[PDB]
Amino acid sequence: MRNKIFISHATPDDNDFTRWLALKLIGLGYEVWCDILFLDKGVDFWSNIEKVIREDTCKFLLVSSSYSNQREGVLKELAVAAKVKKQLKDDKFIIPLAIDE
Amino acid sequence: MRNKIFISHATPDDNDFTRWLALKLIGLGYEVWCDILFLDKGVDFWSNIEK
Amino acid sequence: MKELIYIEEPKILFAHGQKCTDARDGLALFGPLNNLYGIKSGVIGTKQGLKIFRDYLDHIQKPIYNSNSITRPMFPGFEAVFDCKWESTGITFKEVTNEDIGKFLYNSSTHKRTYDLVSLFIDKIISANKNEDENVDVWFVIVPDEIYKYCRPNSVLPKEMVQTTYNYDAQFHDQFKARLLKHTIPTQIFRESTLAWRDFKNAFGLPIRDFSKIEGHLAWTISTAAFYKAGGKPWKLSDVRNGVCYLGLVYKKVEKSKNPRNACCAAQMFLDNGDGTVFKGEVGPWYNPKNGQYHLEPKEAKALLSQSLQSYKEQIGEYPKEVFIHAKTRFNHQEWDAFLEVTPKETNLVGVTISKTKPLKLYKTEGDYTILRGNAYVVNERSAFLWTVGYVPKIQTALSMEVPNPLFIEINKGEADIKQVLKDILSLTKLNYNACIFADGEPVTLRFADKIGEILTASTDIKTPPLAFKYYI
Amino acid sequence: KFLYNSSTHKRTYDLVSLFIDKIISANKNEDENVDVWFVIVPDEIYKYCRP
Amino acid sequence: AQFHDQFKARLLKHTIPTQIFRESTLAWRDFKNAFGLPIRDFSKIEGHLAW
Amino acid sequence: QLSYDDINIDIVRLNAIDFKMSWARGLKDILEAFEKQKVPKEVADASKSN
Amino acid sequence: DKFEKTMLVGKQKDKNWHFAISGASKLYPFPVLMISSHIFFTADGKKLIDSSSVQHSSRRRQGKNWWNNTWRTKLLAFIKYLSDDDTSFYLEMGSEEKVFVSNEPVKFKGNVSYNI
DNA sequence: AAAAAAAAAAAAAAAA
RNA sequence: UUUUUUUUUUUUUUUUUU
Ligand SMILES: Nc1ncnc2c1ncn2[C@@H]1O[C@H](COP(=O)(O)OP(=O)(O)OC[C@H]2O[C@H](O)[C@H](O)[C@@H]2O)[C@@H](O)[C@H]1O
Ligand SMILES: Nc1ncnc2c1ncn2[C@@H]1O[C@H](COP(=O)(O)OP(=O)(O)OC[C@H]2O[C@H](O)[C@H](O)[C@@H]2O)[C@@H](O)[C@H]1O
Repeated sequence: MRNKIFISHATPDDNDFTRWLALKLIGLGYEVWCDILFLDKGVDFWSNIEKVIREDTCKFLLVSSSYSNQREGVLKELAVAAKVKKQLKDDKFIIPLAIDE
Repeated sequence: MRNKIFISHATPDDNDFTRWLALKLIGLGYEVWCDILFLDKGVDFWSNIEK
Repeated sequence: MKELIYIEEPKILFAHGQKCTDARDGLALFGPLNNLYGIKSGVIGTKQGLKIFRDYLDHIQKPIYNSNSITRPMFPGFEAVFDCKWESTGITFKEVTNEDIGKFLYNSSTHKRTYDLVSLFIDKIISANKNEDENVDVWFVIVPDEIYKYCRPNSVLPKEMVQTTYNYDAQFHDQFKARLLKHTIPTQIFRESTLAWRDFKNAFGLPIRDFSKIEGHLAWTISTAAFYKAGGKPWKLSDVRNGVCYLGLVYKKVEKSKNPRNACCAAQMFLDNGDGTVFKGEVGPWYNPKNGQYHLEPKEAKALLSQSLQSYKEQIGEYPKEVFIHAKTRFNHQEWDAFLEVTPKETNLVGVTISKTKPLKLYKTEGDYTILRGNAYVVNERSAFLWTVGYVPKIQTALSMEVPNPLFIEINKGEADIKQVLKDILSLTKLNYNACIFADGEPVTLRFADKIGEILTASTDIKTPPLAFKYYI
Repeated sequence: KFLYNSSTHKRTYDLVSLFIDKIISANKNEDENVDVWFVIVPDEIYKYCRP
Repeated sequence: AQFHDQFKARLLKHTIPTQIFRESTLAWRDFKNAFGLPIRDFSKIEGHLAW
Repeated sequence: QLSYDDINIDIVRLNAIDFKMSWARGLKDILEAFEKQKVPKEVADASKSN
Repeated sequence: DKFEKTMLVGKQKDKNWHFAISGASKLYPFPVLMISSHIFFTADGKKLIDSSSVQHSSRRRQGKNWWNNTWRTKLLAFIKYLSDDDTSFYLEMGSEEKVFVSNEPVKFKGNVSYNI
């Protein structure tokens, strides 16, 4: 079943907010997946991202900032999220988050 | 100067289409590199592909 | 120990002056010789069968694969191989109802049932050709399977299905292509079996004509014939010398008129000013009385050869320098005397006999395969054996099934060098436009002439028939 | 050879025959298909092959 | 005696389209009269001929 | 059978040339795209392919 | 039902299939005896099937998979069974005169080959 | 009314 | 008749001799 919340984000900059949010949500009993805290090292990271988004990601969260708007990786995983949204018939699958004033 | 066109594919599954496209592109005048094109294989080519 | 020599495997030219021994591989990669912008296709047949034709045309549109690509090359799709547009849009459709086709089929007499069944298509197609604005380059006739069960000689309709002209043959195909000759329209017969057979099943459940592995070859045979009937050049022969025409004479039996009358037919093969080969028919059918003569009386033989030299002199300017007449039956000297007189002095006249009846079966000592195709055993400067049926490595299997029978090639008349004769027969075994195979059993002149003879002996009222094979194959 | 004749009916029949024979031969004894047959005709024939 | 009429009448058995053109209706600019202007001048109306 | 929803992550942003129904049409698209992007080219010679 | 090391008499279901030869000599190229191989069928191993269509169907269903390597050996085994000595046999044409034919067929030679 | 050596017409299936 | 090939039935002619 799908019981994971994926937090896409710009890794070079937004690690702090994403780590805080992931810790808060894990404390709140919600299973959470993110590259900084739950990605398995020494593994095919793109393949794992595809597997988790397509298969187990029940909800998608995007951290949108001045960096994340033009980052390539967030764009790719965002497109995969859109595709799995079309597959699942869930308009509330994705909730972008506005961070930058 | 980069002038080769790489054709990645599944060699034991997509061999035929790659053959067709590569043999037509070469005739058209476009340089094409593929693993099926070269005959015989060695320990080197794994690196060669990358370079 | 007797020496047998191998003659080189012939090559056939493709687009841009390129050569390729195989036809399927050459077409699948290099395309046809000429550009034919589009094929406007007409379909005549029942509405139920039209669904199958449209489905199979779409099936051909997408490239298809054979189980073993080495044995038979894959089909990259009509639009890719032939670079010509052939779509399911633009098909001019004529419908025949099941009731109308069933009124005629369930008849006691085979001759009249076949005559009226074929007229049912001929009248409609004539009306389409002469009354409708749209142009139809080639006309496909999709025919049901019950008809094929009961539209052929000695095919007896079951007594439970009997519900209810003799100047015509009981064969659907022969009569059908026979009666349309005056209209100059290209036609192609398709059986509803030959199409997407998977619907049709036997008692075991397997399709009767199960070609689950061999879709690619069937598609290759359909597409090349369709392109040729439209007026395009699939491939051409490149080793033909200058000043050579061939002619192939074949004798067929005619049953309508009393005395079999053994009508004879001919086909031509020669070079033309430039490089474009000319492969047409030379049909002046010369009726030959007596039951089993198979030899021409001097007058008609002279007419045949004069016509043949004409359609060369008006097409190149000067007379042929070397002619290779081929036939299944040996020539008597009476024909040769007539032939010699008509010919001018400069031409060298050669009459070559080709036969299969000789029972030679060369086995090899070890190995589960047959003799290589292209070998030649020269008995003497006048006679030799050439295995035009046998193993070739490109198609990965022998064209024949068991250990094949070679062809007895003998220069019955004229002199001829044996090597050049055995070099051109193997070359001629390539240009089969009715079927797209690597090579055929024996040269195309004797088989296209055989086809035109079997078709021209189906209608009595044939007068000055067309000389183009597009109306015949 | 045909046009410079005394009889207009005979010259017209000869001119029609000359074209129709070649057109029929092309239709019945040639491989290449022709959708439309354009007949380019000079002006002397136009002026001297009419009633 | 009408070349066009007899021509189109005799080709009917073969069911083959055709179009008769005069050389004047074609690129008339070659055809010049005594004055020096083309007899069938279509300089201003060539588009309609094309249509 | 390969729906565009199941494509790998590294292609979904890229435009996919369609060869599914007509190989020749896709090949013409490829030739036009290569001409537009000015891919280095040699004079066409099918004899090299042979 | 097996001469030398290759079989000649066998079964498929209820039909016994049997190897047979048809021989005739030709003297035009050389004085030689051509032999053609055939397969016939019996219902009980002794009485042949009288229906031509049935026999044709059966022999084709066989000839599906036996290629050269098993036609040649059966033909040679039948010939060797017909042999009178190790190198030849004789047709009995007279009380004192006999026609000696070789039990080993004529060999030819080719300069070309290939591999599987 | 036979001999063998030469003919073509049609059917039936198999696999290409 | 998408084709190809291999068979099996017939039948048929020609050459010779009574
Ligand atoms: N072997 C490696 N190769 C590439 N990058 C690596 C590697 N090891 C660590 N990294 C780090 O991987 C990072 C590549 O990120 P980027 O493409 O630059 O910018 P984004 O904002 O679009 O990345 C966002 C997503 O891509 C990420 O992979 C995550 O999956 C994100 O979800 C670099 O910091 C590298 O230091
Ligand atoms: N790798 C690819 N990924 C997605 N679409 C592709 C791809 N390659 C080709 N296409 C085609 O790009 C075409 C559309 O991409 P666009 O022109 O930019 O956006 P629109 O607003 O005009 O069309 C809305 C459709 O896009 C949605 O996917 C839905 O399918 C919509 O129907 C697709 O039909 C694909 O066939």
